[PDB]
Amino acid sequence: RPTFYRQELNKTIWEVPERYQNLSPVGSGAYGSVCAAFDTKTGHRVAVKKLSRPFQSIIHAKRTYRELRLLKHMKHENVIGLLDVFTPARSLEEFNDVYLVTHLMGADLNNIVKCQKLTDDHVQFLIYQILRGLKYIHSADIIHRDLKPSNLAVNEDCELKILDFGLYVATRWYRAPEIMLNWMHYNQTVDIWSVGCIMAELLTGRTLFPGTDHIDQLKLILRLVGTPGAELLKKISSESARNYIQSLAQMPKMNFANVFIGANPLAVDLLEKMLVLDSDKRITAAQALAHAYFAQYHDPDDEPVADPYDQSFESRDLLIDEWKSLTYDEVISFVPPPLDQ
Ligand SMILES: Nc1c(C(=O)NCc2ccc(C(=O)N[C@@H](CCC3CCCCC3)C(=O)NC3CCCCC3)cc2)cnn1-c1ccccc1
Repeated sequence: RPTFYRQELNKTIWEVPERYQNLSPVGSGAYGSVCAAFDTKTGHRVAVKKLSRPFQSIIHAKRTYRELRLLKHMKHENVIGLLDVFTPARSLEEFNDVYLVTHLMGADLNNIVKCQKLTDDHVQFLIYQILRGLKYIHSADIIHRDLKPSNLAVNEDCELKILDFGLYVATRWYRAPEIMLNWMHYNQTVDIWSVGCIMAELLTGRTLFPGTDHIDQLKLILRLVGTPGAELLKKISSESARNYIQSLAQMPKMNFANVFIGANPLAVDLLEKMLVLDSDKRITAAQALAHAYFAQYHDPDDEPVADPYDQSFESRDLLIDEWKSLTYDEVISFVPPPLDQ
């Protein structure tokens, strides 16, 4: 067990191993209780997040467990990873605080597109990295579900990582129509819809579908992609949804080349494949990596899949102390990753 030191920062107690020095609040509470710190073991900067009320209820307890399991699984260049996890507690009995250490990421894509629309080369590279990380996540039957520019981090070198900071930039604007309506017939390609919305925004400088609510959101979508045809209508099991759709004045699919005017035609074509209303016809991440738009980056020998991930816990209903105990086990069993420089 290492030696811990205590301090207070912006209303909160912080008790961290001496390994981590020079703690400094980041994001002004936007990411929660997160400090930048210097990791004396590698001489790199890191971020340290102290979870807020991790075991307050059964649902927080399960959320905490879920986040820790997900972080311990992720081992890919384009997905956030876990450098360390610790608690000052010596026993399960004392266990009440969980700290997570990750790389300190440079800036998000909200705070880069809001600087300027990007070049087509920069778009190719950022979307390629998003898709490569999604191939990995999706291969373990993990769906992000909340992809948006503030959940993508990019250092000065344009290397990108997918994360999810949790609770400016609304989720609904990037959400797939099937899980903002019925939430029934959906798959991993909800994340691909989000990637199309992100990619559009990077190319144009403008949010593709800035809806005010779920109804307005949907209306903005249908204006580009057109109202569902008979074939998609056949697959809607929700009757109120089917009624709503069929109650609208029927709208034609736009020609995307007339919407994204002057864009690389290979970008336009890929957007056509991502922003399809029918989730069975939308391009997967693995398929999109092989699209000609990424010809400069695509390497089918360097686009790895994930180890399988046991999600069976998601179906369990357990007590707070059980979720707490499981989370303790995961802290104890953590194997730090290989150091890199
Ligand atoms: N602010 C920060 C941090 C920081 O906060 N690090 C800690 C951390 C911990 C967990 C996750 C995190 O992603 N959890 C996830 C893990 C699983 C997820 C990963 C991505 C693929 C899908 C699965 C998570 O479980 N979500 C939850 C959080 C609570 C409930 C909502 C979602 C993200 C960061 C680091 N750099 N910067 C920074 C970024 C830009 C500029 C300046 C500084």
